[PDB]
Amino acid sequence: HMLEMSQERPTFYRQELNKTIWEVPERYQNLSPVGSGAYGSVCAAFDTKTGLRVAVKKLSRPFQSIIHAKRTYRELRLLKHMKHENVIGLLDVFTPARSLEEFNDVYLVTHLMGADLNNIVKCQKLTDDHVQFLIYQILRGLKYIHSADIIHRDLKPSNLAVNEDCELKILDFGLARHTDDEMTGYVATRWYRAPEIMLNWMHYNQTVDIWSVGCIMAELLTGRTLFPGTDHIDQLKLILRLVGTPGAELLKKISSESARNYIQSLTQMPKMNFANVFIGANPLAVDLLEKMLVLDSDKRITAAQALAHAYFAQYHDPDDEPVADPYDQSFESRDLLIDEWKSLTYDEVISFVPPP
Ligand SMILES: Cc1ccc(C(=O)NC2CC2)cc1-c1ccc2nc(NCCN3CCOCC3)ncc2c1
Repeated sequence: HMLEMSQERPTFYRQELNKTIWEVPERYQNLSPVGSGAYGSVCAAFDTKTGLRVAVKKLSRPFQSIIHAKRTYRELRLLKHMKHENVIGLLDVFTPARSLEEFNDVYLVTHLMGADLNNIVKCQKLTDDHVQFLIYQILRGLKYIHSADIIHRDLKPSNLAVNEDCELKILDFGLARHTDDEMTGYVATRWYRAPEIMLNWMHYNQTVDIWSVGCIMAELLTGRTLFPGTDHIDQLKLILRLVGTPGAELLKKISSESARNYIQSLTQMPKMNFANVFIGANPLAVDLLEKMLVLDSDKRITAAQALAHAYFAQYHDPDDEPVADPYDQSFESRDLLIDEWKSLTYDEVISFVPPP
Protein backbone atom coordinates (compact mmCIF):
# COMPACT_ATOMS: atom_id res chain seq x y z
CA HIS A 1 0.00 0.00 0.00
CA MET A 2 2.81 2.44 0.98
CA LEU A 3 2.52 5.62 3.09
CA GLU A 4 4.68 8.71 3.66
CA MET A 5 5.83 8.47 7.27
CA SER A 6 7.85 11.73 7.29
CA GLN A 7 7.52 14.76 5.01
CA GLU A 8 10.77 16.67 4.43
CA ARG A 9 10.82 20.42 5.00
CA PRO A 10 12.35 22.27 2.01
CA THR A 11 15.15 24.68 2.84
CA PHE A 12 14.08 28.32 2.61
CA TYR A 13 16.16 31.50 2.20
CA ARG A 14 15.47 35.20 2.78
CA GLN A 15 15.92 38.29 0.65
CA GLU A 16 14.39 41.75 0.78
CA LEU A 17 12.04 42.61 -2.04
CA ASN A 18 9.43 45.38 -2.21
CA LYS A 19 10.66 46.74 1.14
CA THR A 20 9.42 43.44 2.64
CA ILE A 21 11.21 40.21 3.65
CA TRP A 22 10.55 37.19 1.44
CA GLU A 23 11.40 33.77 2.82
CA VAL A 24 10.74 31.11 0.16
CA PRO A 25 11.89 27.53 -0.66
CA GLU A 26 15.17 27.34 -2.60
CA ARG A 27 13.32 25.94 -5.64
CA TYR A 28 12.04 29.39 -6.46
CA GLN A 29 14.69 31.57 -8.06
CA ASN A 30 15.09 35.00 -9.69
CA LEU A 31 12.30 36.69 -7.75
CA SER A 32 11.30 40.00 -9.25
CA PRO A 33 8.49 42.32 -8.03
CA VAL A 34 5.63 42.66 -10.50
CA GLY A 35 3.02 44.36 -8.35
CA SER A 36 1.40 45.13 -5.01
CA GLY A 37 -1.95 46.02 -3.45
CA ALA A 38 -3.65 46.08 -0.05
CA TYR A 39 -3.95 42.27 -0.06
CA GLY A 40 -0.26 41.47 -0.57
CA SER A 41 2.64 41.77 -2.99
CA VAL A 42 3.43 39.69 -6.06
CA CYS A 43 6.70 38.41 -7.54
CA ALA A 44 7.46 36.63 -10.79
CA ALA A 45 10.02 33.84 -10.31
CA PHE A 46 11.41 30.73 -11.91
CA ASP A 47 10.49 27.36 -10.39
CA THR A 48 13.58 25.19 -10.96
CA LYS A 49 11.67 22.19 -9.63
CA THR A 50 9.12 22.35 -12.54
CA GLY A 51 10.91 24.56 -15.06
CA LEU A 52 7.82 26.80 -15.04
CA ARG A 53 7.77 30.60 -14.76
CA VAL A 54 5.56 31.21 -11.73
CA ALA A 55 3.78 34.02 -9.94
CA VAL A 56 4.15 34.17 -6.14
CA LYS A 57 1.90 36.20 -3.88
CA LYS A 58 2.89 36.99 -0.33
CA LEU A 59 -0.17 38.02 1.62
CA SER A 60 0.49 41.02 3.87
CA ARG A 61 -0.55 40.66 7.54
CA PRO A 62 -3.01 37.82 6.73
CA PHE A 63 -4.24 37.45 10.35
CA GLN A 64 -4.41 41.05 11.54
CA SER A 65 -8.17 41.03 12.06
CA ILE A 66 -11.18 38.79 11.70
CA ILE A 67 -12.08 40.32 8.31
CA HIS A 68 -8.53 39.72 6.97
CA ALA A 69 -8.13 36.36 8.64
CA LYS A 70 -11.32 34.96 7.12
CA ARG A 71 -10.45 36.33 3.66
CA THR A 72 -6.99 34.70 3.87
CA TYR A 73 -8.75 31.39 4.45
CA ARG A 74 -11.27 32.11 1.71
CA GLU A 75 -8.57 32.71 -0.86
CA LEU A 76 -6.66 29.55 -0.02
CA ARG A 77 -9.87 27.51 -0.34
CA LEU A 78 -10.79 29.11 -3.68
CA LEU A 79 -7.35 28.44 -5.17
CA LYS A 80 -7.27 24.89 -3.84
CA HIS A 81 -10.60 24.15 -5.52
CA MET A 82 -10.03 25.45 -9.02
CA LYS A 83 -8.40 23.06 -11.46
CA HIS A 84 -9.23 24.26 -14.97
CA GLU A 85 -7.14 25.69 -17.86
CA ASN A 86 -8.76 29.13 -18.02
CA VAL A 87 -8.92 29.67 -14.26
CA ILE A 88 -5.94 30.65 -12.14
CA GLY A 89 -5.07 27.62 -9.97
CA LEU A 90 -2.78 26.78 -7.06
CA LEU A 91 0.63 25.36 -8.04
CA ASP A 92 1.99 25.56 -4.47
CA VAL A 93 1.33 27.32 -1.14
CA PHE A 94 3.92 27.53 1.62
CA THR A 95 4.77 29.24 4.90
CA PRO A 96 8.19 29.60 6.44
CA ALA A 97 6.76 29.05 9.93
CA ARG A 98 7.68 25.68 11.51
CA SER A 99 4.50 25.33 13.60
CA LEU A 100 1.09 26.93 14.23
CA GLU A 101 2.60 29.07 17.00
CA GLU A 102 5.19 30.65 14.68
CA PHE A 103 2.78 30.85 11.71
CA ASN A 104 2.46 34.38 10.31
CA ASP A 105 2.98 34.33 6.56
CA VAL A 106 1.31 32.67 3.61
CA TYR A 107 2.72 32.55 0.09
CA LEU A 108 0.51 31.39 -2.84
CA VAL A 109 2.29 30.13 -5.98
CA THR A 110 0.47 30.22 -9.31
CA HIS A 111 1.18 30.20 -13.05
CA LEU A 112 2.62 33.37 -14.55
CA MET A 113 0.98 35.16 -17.49
CA GLY A 114 2.61 37.72 -19.74
CA ALA A 115 -0.05 40.37 -19.19
CA ASP A 116 -3.60 41.31 -18.31
CA LEU A 117 -6.26 42.21 -20.88
CA ASN A 118 -5.62 45.96 -20.45
CA ASN A 119 -2.04 45.92 -21.71
CA ILE A 120 -2.88 43.79 -24.75
CA VAL A 121 -5.62 46.10 -26.14
CA LYS A 122 -3.26 49.11 -25.96
CA CYS A 123 -0.64 47.19 -27.95
CA GLN A 124 -2.78 46.44 -31.00
CA LYS A 125 -6.16 45.85 -32.61
CA LEU A 126 -7.44 42.31 -32.39
CA THR A 127 -8.99 40.35 -35.26
CA ASP A 128 -12.54 39.01 -35.06
CA ASP A 129 -10.83 35.67 -34.54
CA HIS A 130 -8.83 37.02 -31.59
CA VAL A 131 -12.01 38.24 -29.90
CA GLN A 132 -13.56 34.82 -30.50
CA PHE A 133 -10.74 32.87 -28.87
CA LEU A 134 -10.36 35.42 -26.04
CA ILE A 135 -14.04 35.61 -25.13
CA TYR A 136 -14.46 31.86 -25.76
CA GLN A 137 -12.03 31.03 -22.92
CA ILE A 138 -13.54 33.53 -20.50
CA LEU A 139 -16.82 31.61 -20.99
CA ARG A 140 -15.15 28.21 -20.59
CA GLY A 141 -13.67 29.50 -17.36
CA LEU A 142 -16.92 30.98 -16.07
CA LYS A 143 -18.81 27.82 -16.98
CA TYR A 144 -16.40 25.94 -14.71
CA ILE A 145 -16.37 28.55 -11.92
CA HIS A 146 -20.13 28.85 -11.97
CA SER A 147 -20.67 25.09 -11.89
CA ALA A 148 -18.94 25.05 -8.51
CA ASP A 149 -21.56 27.64 -7.49
CA ILE A 150 -19.09 30.50 -7.30
CA ILE A 151 -19.71 33.98 -8.68
CA HIS A 152 -16.84 36.28 -9.70
CA ARG A 153 -18.75 39.55 -8.99
CA ASP A 154 -15.99 41.73 -10.39
CA LEU A 155 -14.88 40.47 -13.80
CA LYS A 156 -12.98 43.17 -15.69
CA PRO A 157 -9.90 43.32 -18.01
CA SER A 158 -7.42 43.72 -15.20
CA ASN A 159 -8.59 40.27 -13.89
CA LEU A 160 -8.10 38.49 -17.18
CA ALA A 161 -4.51 37.38 -17.77
CA VAL A 162 -3.27 36.29 -21.19
CA ASN A 163 0.06 35.65 -22.83
CA GLU A 164 1.95 35.51 -26.13
CA ASP A 165 -0.20 32.72 -27.66
CA CYS A 166 -3.49 34.38 -26.66
CA GLU A 167 -4.21 31.97 -23.81
CA LEU A 168 -6.28 33.30 -20.92
CA LYS A 169 -6.87 32.61 -17.23
CA ILE A 170 -9.34 34.28 -14.82
CA LEU A 171 -8.05 35.87 -11.58
CA ASP A 172 -9.54 37.14 -8.32
CA PHE A 173 -12.89 35.39 -8.38
CA GLY A 174 -15.22 35.08 -5.41
CA LEU A 175 -13.36 37.68 -3.36
CA ALA A 176 -15.81 40.63 -3.52
CA ARG A 177 -13.90 42.89 -1.05
CA HIS A 178 -14.02 46.55 -2.12
CA THR A 179 -14.67 49.79 -0.23
CA ASP A 180 -17.24 52.07 -1.88
CA ASP A 181 -14.78 54.97 -2.33
CA GLU A 182 -12.65 53.17 -4.90
CA MET A 183 -15.78 52.50 -6.98
CA THR A 184 -16.80 56.18 -6.98
CA GLY A 185 -16.09 58.62 -9.80
CA TYR A 186 -14.59 58.15 -13.27
CA VAL A 187 -12.97 54.80 -12.45
CA ALA A 188 -12.67 51.73 -14.67
CA THR A 189 -13.34 49.49 -11.67
CA ARG A 190 -17.07 50.15 -11.86
CA TRP A 191 -17.44 50.09 -15.68
CA TYR A 192 -17.89 46.35 -16.20
CA ARG A 193 -20.39 45.36 -13.51
CA ALA A 194 -24.04 44.60 -13.83
CA PRO A 195 -26.44 47.37 -12.82
CA GLU A 196 -28.30 45.07 -10.40
CA ILE A 197 -25.21 44.46 -8.29
CA MET A 198 -24.01 48.07 -8.68
CA LEU A 199 -27.10 49.76 -7.31
CA ASN A 200 -27.95 46.81 -5.03
CA TRP A 201 -31.29 45.81 -6.51
CA MET A 202 -32.76 42.35 -6.17
CA HIS A 203 -30.37 39.55 -5.42
CA TYR A 204 -27.99 38.64 -8.20
CA ASN A 205 -27.07 35.36 -9.80
CA GLN A 206 -24.18 34.03 -11.87
CA THR A 207 -25.38 36.21 -14.72
CA VAL A 208 -23.80 39.32 -13.16
CA ASP A 209 -20.61 37.79 -14.58
CA ILE A 210 -22.16 37.31 -18.02
CA TRP A 211 -22.97 41.04 -18.14
CA SER A 212 -19.29 41.82 -17.51
CA VAL A 213 -18.23 39.52 -20.30
CA GLY A 214 -20.61 41.50 -22.46
CA CYS A 215 -18.92 44.79 -21.66
CA ILE A 216 -15.50 43.33 -22.32
CA MET A 217 -16.32 41.78 -25.69
CA ALA A 218 -17.98 45.00 -26.76
CA GLU A 219 -14.76 46.78 -25.91
CA LEU A 220 -12.48 44.30 -27.68
CA LEU A 221 -14.63 44.74 -30.82
CA THR A 222 -15.19 48.52 -30.82
CA GLY A 223 -11.88 49.45 -29.18
CA ARG A 224 -13.70 51.72 -26.70
CA THR A 225 -15.21 51.39 -23.26
CA LEU A 226 -18.92 50.78 -23.66
CA PHE A 227 -20.18 52.37 -20.44
CA PRO A 228 -17.44 54.71 -19.14
CA GLY A 229 -19.55 56.53 -16.54
CA THR A 230 -18.47 59.20 -14.07
CA ASP A 231 -20.34 57.78 -11.06
CA HIS A 232 -22.94 55.15 -10.17
CA ILE A 233 -25.85 57.20 -11.53
CA ASP A 234 -24.19 58.46 -14.75
CA GLN A 235 -23.09 54.84 -15.25
CA LEU A 236 -26.64 53.52 -14.91
CA LYS A 237 -27.93 56.12 -17.39
CA LEU A 238 -25.35 55.21 -20.09
CA ILE A 239 -26.49 51.57 -19.74
CA LEU A 240 -30.19 52.40 -19.90
CA ARG A 241 -29.77 54.51 -23.02
CA LEU A 242 -28.55 51.38 -24.86
CA VAL A 243 -30.61 48.58 -23.34
CA GLY A 244 -33.70 50.64 -22.44
CA THR A 245 -35.36 51.36 -19.07
CA PRO A 246 -36.71 48.57 -16.84
CA GLY A 247 -40.10 47.12 -17.55
CA ALA A 248 -42.92 46.26 -15.14
CA GLU A 249 -41.79 42.61 -15.11
CA LEU A 250 -38.17 43.19 -14.03
CA LEU A 251 -39.19 46.20 -11.96
CA LYS A 252 -41.33 44.08 -9.61
CA LYS A 253 -38.50 41.55 -9.28
CA ILE A 254 -36.26 44.31 -7.83
CA SER A 255 -36.22 43.48 -4.09
CA SER A 256 -34.80 46.82 -2.91
CA GLU A 257 -37.52 49.48 -2.22
CA SER A 258 -35.47 52.70 -2.55
CA ALA A 259 -33.85 51.35 -5.73
CA ARG A 260 -37.17 50.19 -7.25
CA ASN A 261 -38.50 53.62 -6.27
CA TYR A 262 -35.71 55.52 -8.08
CA ILE A 263 -35.85 53.47 -11.31
CA GLN A 264 -39.55 54.30 -11.71
CA SER A 265 -38.86 58.04 -11.66
CA LEU A 266 -36.48 57.74 -14.61
CA THR A 267 -37.81 58.97 -17.93
CA GLN A 268 -38.41 55.88 -20.08
CA MET A 269 -36.63 54.97 -23.35
CA PRO A 270 -36.44 52.01 -25.82
CA LYS A 271 -33.58 49.59 -26.50
CA MET A 272 -31.16 51.00 -29.10
CA ASN A 273 -30.27 49.08 -32.24
CA PHE A 274 -27.12 47.06 -31.39
CA ALA A 275 -25.97 46.93 -35.05
CA ASN A 276 -25.62 50.72 -34.96
CA VAL A 277 -23.40 50.80 -31.86
CA PHE A 278 -21.00 47.84 -32.30
CA ILE A 279 -20.45 48.52 -35.97
CA GLY A 280 -18.12 46.56 -38.20
CA ALA A 281 -18.69 43.63 -35.89
CA ASN A 282 -19.21 40.05 -36.94
CA PRO A 283 -23.03 39.90 -37.09
CA LEU A 284 -23.00 36.73 -34.98
CA ALA A 285 -21.17 38.71 -32.30
CA VAL A 286 -23.83 41.41 -32.32
CA ASP A 287 -26.38 38.65 -31.66
CA LEU A 288 -24.41 37.21 -28.75
CA LEU A 289 -24.12 40.73 -27.26
CA GLU A 290 -27.87 41.26 -27.39
CA LYS A 291 -28.18 38.11 -25.28
CA MET A 292 -25.49 39.20 -22.81
CA LEU A 293 -26.67 42.82 -22.44
CA VAL A 294 -30.17 42.47 -21.00
CA LEU A 295 -31.18 44.26 -17.80
CA ASP A 296 -33.09 41.37 -16.28
CA SER A 297 -30.70 38.74 -14.87
CA ASP A 298 -33.37 36.04 -15.17
CA LYS A 299 -33.27 36.49 -18.98
CA ARG A 300 -29.50 36.87 -19.52
CA ILE A 301 -27.65 34.11 -21.36
CA THR A 302 -25.58 31.70 -19.25
CA ALA A 303 -21.97 30.65 -19.83
CA ALA A 304 -22.91 27.11 -21.00
CA GLN A 305 -25.68 28.37 -23.31
CA ALA A 306 -23.22 30.96 -24.77
CA LEU A 307 -20.56 28.36 -25.60
CA ALA A 308 -23.22 26.85 -27.86
CA HIS A 309 -23.65 30.14 -29.72
CA ALA A 310 -22.76 30.18 -33.43
CA TYR A 311 -20.07 32.86 -32.82
CA PHE A 312 -17.85 30.36 -30.99
CA ALA A 313 -18.41 27.67 -33.63
CA GLN A 314 -14.68 27.33 -34.43
CA TYR A 315 -13.79 26.79 -30.75
CA HIS A 316 -16.82 25.13 -29.14
CA ASP A 317 -16.12 21.56 -28.10
CA PRO A 318 -18.66 20.17 -25.61
CA ASP A 319 -16.51 17.15 -24.96
CA ASP A 320 -13.89 19.56 -23.62
CA GLU A 321 -15.69 22.26 -21.62
CA PRO A 322 -15.32 20.71 -18.10
CA VAL A 323 -17.32 21.47 -14.98
CA ALA A 324 -16.07 21.56 -11.39
CA ASP A 325 -17.06 19.61 -8.28
CA PRO A 326 -19.24 21.59 -5.91
CA TYR A 327 -17.33 24.00 -3.65
CA ASP A 328 -18.05 23.48 0.06
CA GLN A 329 -18.54 26.96 1.42
CA SER A 330 -20.22 26.30 4.76
CA PHE A 331 -17.28 27.98 6.51
CA GLU A 332 -18.59 31.16 4.92
CA SER A 333 -21.47 31.29 7.37
CA ARG A 334 -19.29 31.13 10.47
CA ASP A 335 -18.08 33.69 12.99
CA LEU A 336 -14.75 32.59 14.38
CA LEU A 337 -11.86 34.34 16.10
CA ILE A 338 -8.65 35.33 14.39
CA ASP A 339 -6.86 32.33 15.85
CA GLU A 340 -9.58 29.93 14.69
CA TRP A 341 -9.46 31.27 11.07
CA LYS A 342 -5.67 31.19 11.29
CA SER A 343 -5.64 27.59 12.59
CA LEU A 344 -7.97 26.47 9.77
CA THR A 345 -5.75 28.26 7.29
CA TYR A 346 -2.66 26.64 8.78
CA ASP A 347 -4.28 23.24 8.32
CA GLU A 348 -5.07 23.95 4.69
CA VAL A 349 -1.38 24.75 4.06
CA ILE A 350 0.34 21.73 5.59
CA SER A 351 -2.25 19.56 3.85
CA PHE A 352 -1.66 20.88 0.36
CA VAL A 353 -0.57 18.31 -2.22
CA PRO A 354 1.35 19.67 -5.27
CA PRO A 355 -0.20 19.03 -8.66
CA PRO A 356 1.24 16.23 -10.87
C1 LIG B 1 -0.04 34.60 -7.18
C2 LIG B 1 -1.48 34.77 -7.30
C3 LIG B 1 -2.23 34.20 -6.19
C4 LIG B 1 -3.68 34.28 -6.09
C5 LIG B 1 -4.37 34.97 -7.16
C6 LIG B 1 -5.89 35.01 -7.14
O1 LIG B 1 -6.51 35.35 -8.14
N1 LIG B 1 -6.56 34.67 -6.04
C7 LIG B 1 -7.97 34.66 -6.07
C8 LIG B 1 -8.63 33.74 -6.97
C9 LIG B 1 -8.70 33.51 -5.54
C10 LIG B 1 -3.60 35.54 -8.26
C11 LIG B 1 -2.16 35.47 -8.38
C12 LIG B 1 -1.50 36.20 -9.44
C13 LIG B 1 -1.33 37.63 -9.21
C14 LIG B 1 -0.76 38.49 -10.24
C15 LIG B 1 -0.30 38.02 -11.55
N2 LIG B 1 0.21 38.88 -12.55
C16 LIG B 1 0.60 38.40 -13.83
N3 LIG B 1 1.02 39.36 -14.79
C17 LIG B 1 2.33 39.89 -14.72
C18 LIG B 1 2.75 40.66 -15.88
N4 LIG B 1 2.54 42.05 -15.71
C19 LIG B 1 1.27 42.57 -16.06
C20 LIG B 1 1.09 43.88 -15.44
O2 LIG B 1 2.24 44.59 -15.55
C21 LIG B 1 3.43 44.16 -15.09
C22 LIG B 1 3.72 42.83 -15.63
N5 LIG B 1 0.47 37.01 -14.08
C23 LIG B 1 -0.03 36.13 -13.10
C24 LIG B 1 -0.46 36.57 -11.78
C25 LIG B 1 -1.04 35.72 -10.74
